[PDB]
Amino acid sequence: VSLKLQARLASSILGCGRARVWLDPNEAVEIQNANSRKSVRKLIKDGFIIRKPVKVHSRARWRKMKEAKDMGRHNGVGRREGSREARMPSKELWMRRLRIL
Amino acid sequence: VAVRAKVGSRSYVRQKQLAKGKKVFKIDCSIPAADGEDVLGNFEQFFQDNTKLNGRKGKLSDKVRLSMNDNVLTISTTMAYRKKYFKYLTKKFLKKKDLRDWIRILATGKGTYQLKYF
Amino acid sequence: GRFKPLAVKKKYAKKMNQNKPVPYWIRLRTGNRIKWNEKRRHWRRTKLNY
RNA sequence: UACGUCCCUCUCCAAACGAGAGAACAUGCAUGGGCUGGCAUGAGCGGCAUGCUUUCGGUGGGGCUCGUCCCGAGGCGCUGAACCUUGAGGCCUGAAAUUUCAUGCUCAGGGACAC
RNA sequence: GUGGUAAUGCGGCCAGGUAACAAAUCAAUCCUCCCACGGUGAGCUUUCUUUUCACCAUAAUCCACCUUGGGCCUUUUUACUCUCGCGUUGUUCGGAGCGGGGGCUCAAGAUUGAAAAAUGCAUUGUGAGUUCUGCGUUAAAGCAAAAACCUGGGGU
RNA sequence: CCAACUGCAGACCGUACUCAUCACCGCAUCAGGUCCCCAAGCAUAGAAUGCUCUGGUACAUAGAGAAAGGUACACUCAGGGAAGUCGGCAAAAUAGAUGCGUAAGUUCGCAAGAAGCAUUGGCUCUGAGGGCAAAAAUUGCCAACUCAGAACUGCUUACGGCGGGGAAUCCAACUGUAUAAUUAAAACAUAGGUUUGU
RNA sequence: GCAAAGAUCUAACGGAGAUAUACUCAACAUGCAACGUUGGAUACUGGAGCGGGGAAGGAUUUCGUGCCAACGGCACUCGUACACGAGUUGUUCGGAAACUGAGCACAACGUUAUAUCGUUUUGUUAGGAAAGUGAAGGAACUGAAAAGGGGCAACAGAGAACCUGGGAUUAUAUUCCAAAAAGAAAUUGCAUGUGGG
RNA sequence: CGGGGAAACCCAGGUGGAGGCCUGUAGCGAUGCUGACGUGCAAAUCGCUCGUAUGAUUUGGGUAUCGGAGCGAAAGACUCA
Ligand SMILES: [K+]
Ligand SMILES: [K+]
Ligand SMILES: [K+]
Ligand SMILES: [Mg+2]
Ligand SMILES: [Mg+2]
Ligand SMILES: [Mg+2]
Ligand SMILES: [Mg+2]
Ligand SMILES: [Mg+2]
Ligand SMILES: [Mg+2]
Ligand SMILES: [Mg+2]
Ligand SMILES: [Mg+2]
Ligand SMILES: [Mg+2]
Ligand SMILES: [Mg+2]
Ligand SMILES: [Mg+2]
Ligand SMILES: [Mg+2]
Ligand SMILES: [Mg+2]
Ligand SMILES: [Mg+2]
Ligand SMILES: [Mg+2]
Ligand SMILES: [Mg+2]
Ligand SMILES: [Mg+2]
Ligand SMILES: [Mg+2]
Ligand SMILES: [Mg+2]
Ligand SMILES: [Mg+2]
Ligand SMILES: [Mg+2]
Ligand SMILES: [Mg+2]
Ligand SMILES: [Mg+2]
Ligand SMILES: [Mg+2]
Ligand SMILES: [Mg+2]
Ligand SMILES: [Mg+2]
Ligand SMILES: [Mg+2]
Ligand SMILES: [Mg+2]
Ligand SMILES: [Mg+2]
Ligand SMILES: [Mg+2]
Ligand SMILES: [Mg+2]
Ligand SMILES: [Mg+2]
Ligand SMILES: [Mg+2]
Ligand SMILES: [Mg+2]
Ligand SMILES: [Mg+2]
Ligand SMILES: [Mg+2]
Ligand code: NA
Ligand code: NA
Ligand code: NA
Ligand code: NA
Ligand code: NA
Repeated sequence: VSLKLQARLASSILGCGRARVWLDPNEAVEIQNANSRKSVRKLIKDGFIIRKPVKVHSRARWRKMKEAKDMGRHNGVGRREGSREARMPSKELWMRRLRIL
Repeated sequence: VAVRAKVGSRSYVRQKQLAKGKKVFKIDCSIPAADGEDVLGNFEQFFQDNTKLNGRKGKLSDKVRLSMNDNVLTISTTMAYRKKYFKYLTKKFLKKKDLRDWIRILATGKGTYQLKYF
Repeated sequence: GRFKPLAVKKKYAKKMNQNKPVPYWIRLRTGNRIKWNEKRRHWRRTKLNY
């Protein structure tokens, strides 16, 4: 009992990677009976095959750190690795200021 | 952004308010109560206590009003609240009661919610 | 790749058509000396280079 | 024939593997507890209060709301606390102790030689 | 054929043009990422968490017609009289016509609508990247050509 | 006459798959070689490097497991500090950013990151640097991050990544090139100089 | 010796691949080790990717079912293996019809005992007469002017009228979809009408 | 553009981005370990280290010049191990 064909067809139909396709470990005869794209679509409609949600990559830590940085943290002398011109080019500052004036 | 934020300012947060208030959010509990509850009073008490206004739990004033009419629940407020927030509060409630594994909640329409089953 | 002259495609087609085993009834015949095609070709063993 | 020996099994003064030292229902093994030691005061909560300690004593540069209650690195208290402590393999169930160990697993050992 | 003072608008042969061209700078189109707000679904929920994650799409081809930049016309042209003015981040520019007013035109985009919701999946604003495009220094180095196509000059 | 419809008709060949730690070349499913496009989040100067959502993968013979002796894109070491060695080979060392400071020599360009000295965390704040609109030197709204300066409070000096430095002598001016598979150099080239033929 | 590229674990299912036994024997001490799939866990690649598409090269390795003799330096129930049966759809995509480039060299001429040699784009072959038809004029027959023959060489230069949706495959797709073409276009070549000033 | 200067000119600060310029990716190479390996992964590879990285730079395709010969920034290098 190999469900490689059904998994391949389900990944094609659902528009997702193999890791997000869920094939019911129970109900294996019903999935194995599905040899066409139409029958795999029927399996997806019956809940036998499910697209799983993507994993979480959360930006909450970065948002909190961005609030801290906006208040003025983490940007002192010990923190900066690039040259001052790299961090804030002198040409950009000059262009800004002359356009202002 | 325009003005630099402060940590002390984070102490007390002020919630934006709209123009013509009395904005209404409704939860519809008809289906779960149709089944075999004294749980509508539970939900109303939960929303009276654990609902946050200006960053504080409770003390809603005239701004947020909760009523339970005809086996459903209406929420009327003059603050800029998101519907997803009262959905979040409902999901917390159902996580307390252990119903969340059984009661689901969906947008039945614009401005209202509905408790359904699986 | 995608490109090939039709003549090269026809030569490759003929080579595909030739890459078949011997029918068994050929082995049942009266003076038969053939049992394997002996000119079978695998794409990984030997190249045609058309 | 009988004594017995080896393998399986268990321990580690032995050890590349053989070999060795041992044990053979044995506090033997396991898990706890205590000791001995290592690190350095856990999570949680809290600020003259139903908290901490035994009548005492109890923050913070600043900041934000409406005297109060909030945000705030760090600090203080409960708290020499929390965790780790035999395992390639520390101690105690056999001196005494303000405590000085407790439990539970084993239920005809199996196999081959001796023959 | 025809209108506008004009810039220019509208219904054999010959000579030009497109094709057609190294670089940098600074703005940048789509597009990508982020943030704000608002919907839809999902996740966490011992305790916190107005939360975390996902999604919120609009192809070619057409019609109409609110900015940026370039070229130009016309008009004022005592514009540069002894510190001329305009403009770029930047190396400039002007009686061989600057600047102002009013227009013509080209190139990029906007906006309106047709397509188009009948489709798709289960939203409308900002900040960073990004060379389509716009802005038409090394050189004893100056950075292909042709077909095809376009327009005129003459003639019917 | 021909400028908008409309009617009919639009022929040929290619098209699977692969493009590589298994599809090509290297006798092979070989740690070698092989052109092009699209290219996400956080740290950060970043296509460095480290980790991660989407996509992809768990394929490379494995199990048990402290001998000696090895190999390592693995470490440490009291006291001394090159005494080792042909030779500091190897390893150690230096390190980012910012301010200050910097000799001889010199073709005036450099030498130079010369040498050296110092500072950088975390929190809570303060200042400066703008755009839009109706003595406008003011009145509202608003966005993006940087730089500076304080108080308080820490350090076990603590990811990655990241120059050691100086005094002289020989040679070649310099950047280049070059013995594919033992030689990268002082060799070749070079600009510059001279000569010859015409 | 099969040690670079970190790595697998767990259950259930499938499978001949097992829980496979002389007496005694309850099970350990007498069937070990290994598989493919799904679910879950853990990790890696880390966008200069064991991602998604192309050229060269390869040519069926693609897809489905089946099968494990040999091959996949261990293993296999698995396979780029083997057997059977399939699969590549175009007015517009790429090429060619139909451009020029570095270049090539048919003709021509010359040379050579020998063409199997040379010249052949510095506007251009050859001592070199290399043009074969717009017109007219009474339906195909006749003919002006025009200098320098015929080709080839780019699948990244020039050139080139299509693009979204699909519940549309086992495998192809800007190629397939059928009158509500899901549909919306653009563009050739001929013909038919409407209208013209 | 600011300051000096009788004049010639001098002293500052900004702008701008030159270079067979430097550090450093990819790329292109290959210094040392005289490391690994040396019946190899490999009839030249692997690791770390190292040179260069806007140029006399690297690279695809096409095209031209060869055996008493071609080509060569010259090593008798290279011309399908
Ligand atoms: K070969
Ligand atoms: K070990
Ligand atoms: K160590
Ligand atoms: Mg500058
Ligand atoms: Mg071929
Ligand atoms: Mg042992
Ligand atoms: Mg005792
Ligand atoms: Mg294809
Ligand atoms: Mg590829
Ligand atoms: Mg990176
Ligand atoms: Mg990288
Ligand atoms: Mg492998
Ligand atoms: Mg191996
Ligand atoms: Mg030492
Ligand atoms: Mg020491
Ligand atoms: Mg010595
Ligand atoms: Mg000595
Ligand atoms: Mg060294
Ligand atoms: Mg000096
Ligand atoms: Mg020096
Ligand atoms: Mg220094
Ligand atoms: Mg030299
Ligand atoms: Mg030399
Ligand atoms: Mg010299
Ligand atoms: Mg150089
Ligand atoms: Mg050099
Ligand atoms: Mg050599
Ligand atoms: Mg020389
Ligand atoms: Mg062996
Ligand atoms: Mg990973
Ligand atoms: Mg890749
Ligand atoms: Mg094998
Ligand atoms: Mg086959
Ligand atoms: Mg030519
Ligand atoms: Mg051609
Ligand atoms: Mg085409
Ligand atoms: Mg350089
Ligand atoms: Mg060596
Ligand atoms: Mg020599
Ligand atoms: Na290819
Ligand atoms: Na390989
Ligand atoms: Na091994
Ligand atoms: Na076949
Ligand atoms: Na540096």
